[PDB]
Amino acid sequence: DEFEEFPAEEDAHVWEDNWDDDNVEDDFSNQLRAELEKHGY
Amino acid sequence: MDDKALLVEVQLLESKTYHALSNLPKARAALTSARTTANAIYCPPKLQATLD
Amino acid sequence: GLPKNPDLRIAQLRFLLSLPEHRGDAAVRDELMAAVRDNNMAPYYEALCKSLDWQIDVDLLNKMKKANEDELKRLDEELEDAEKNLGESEIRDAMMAKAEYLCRIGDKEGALTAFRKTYDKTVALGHRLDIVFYLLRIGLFYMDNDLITRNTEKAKSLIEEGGDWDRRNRLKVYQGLYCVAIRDFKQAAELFLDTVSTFTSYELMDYKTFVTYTVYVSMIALERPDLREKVIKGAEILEVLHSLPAVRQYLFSLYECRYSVFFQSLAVVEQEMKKDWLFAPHYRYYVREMRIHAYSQLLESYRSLTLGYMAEAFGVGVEFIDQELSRFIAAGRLHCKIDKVNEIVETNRPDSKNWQYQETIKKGDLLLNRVQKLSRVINM
Repeated sequence: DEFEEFPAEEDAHVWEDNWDDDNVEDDFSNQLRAELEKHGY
Repeated sequence: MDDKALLVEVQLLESKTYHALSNLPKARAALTSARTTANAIYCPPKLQATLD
Repeated sequence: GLPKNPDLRIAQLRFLLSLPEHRGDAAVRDELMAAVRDNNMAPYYEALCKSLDWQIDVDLLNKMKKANEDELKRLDEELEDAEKNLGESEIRDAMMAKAEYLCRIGDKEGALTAFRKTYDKTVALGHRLDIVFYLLRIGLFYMDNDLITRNTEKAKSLIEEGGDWDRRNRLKVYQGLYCVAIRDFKQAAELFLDTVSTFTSYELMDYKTFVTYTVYVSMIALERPDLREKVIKGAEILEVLHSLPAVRQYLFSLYECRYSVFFQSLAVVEQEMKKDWLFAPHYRYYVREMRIHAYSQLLESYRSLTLGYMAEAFGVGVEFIDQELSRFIAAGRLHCKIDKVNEIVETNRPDSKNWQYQETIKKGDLLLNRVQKLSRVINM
């Protein structure tokens, strides 16, 4: 019972990727270094 | 070599360094081997004291 | 036991060279060039030169090509001699040697087809296992997901028919490495913990590297009781960690709830993990999961805590801890909510009955959707 009325119109990774993976940000080491030097002084 | 006193001493040393490395089962196995070899020769008082 | 061909160190060095900040590195280049010139690896030299836009040395390349050609002629001559004068065993050994040389000199497709032909001619079960392990090593070297999966299935089936414990342990190590490669960290931790006491696959990596991988993956996979029983109190793990103070500190800081040292060690671990050829794409995921794990572990023992308390415990500022907490709650990872006026995080851990009711609602909804679909299918 196919629905032919509606026409049926690289990154080949197997693991499930969560939305946060797409979010861009600096490395955690950089963030930790920045926070450490901010709170150090 | 049949010099089992040296073998007992070395087995005890192996058990000691295994225990110092937190590898408790391996230290226990080395100590058990040392005791098995020790109950086949005359252990001097120093060697028996180290064993105990 | 098994030969180190192909060398995974070569793949690690190539990946490190492909990295931006290590692209201009020289020591990696020197070590890789030394490995290639000790192995006379011409086709992989061409592949690396075209991938990295390197300037090919014509003299060295021609010497490598001539050496490969004369060696291949020698193996072909030995194969012909075995076929004419000797039995199937000698021709089989000659074909295995030819395939091994093809994989050694960096040929991918040639090694694949030669090993496939050998497997077609291979009869002895141990030699079939060895050929399948060689194919798995090649797939790991080239990160060929389909090849690795097919050869893993083949090896599992072969071991199920007839499997010695040594080859089964090696297959466990290979499966753990692949599971790490596909971010399936739970299975990787299972396999690495099962094989840590009897690790013999030194061709894949050294014992210290395997143990560091095991510690990382077990930390990201196991809960607190399993981590304490199998990793914190692990005999061999502690023995090797006595020679790895950084990894030991990273592991023990989370278990002992020393969160500032844990965060610093996690930054160090992330820096190590970025350069790793095998843990490459999952370093952000691993770091995020570790941050979530630390936050949840701290919040498990508290009902309501000041944001300043977390800032002091993790050794960070109030703003950073607030931002990370908000991002992780928004993703539904931490059972808490923030009162920014008082700057107090209040945990919202469901009780046993509420969690059981929610799980019942979810599972029953799925089962009732299945039941409705089935009934509508069958009742016409």
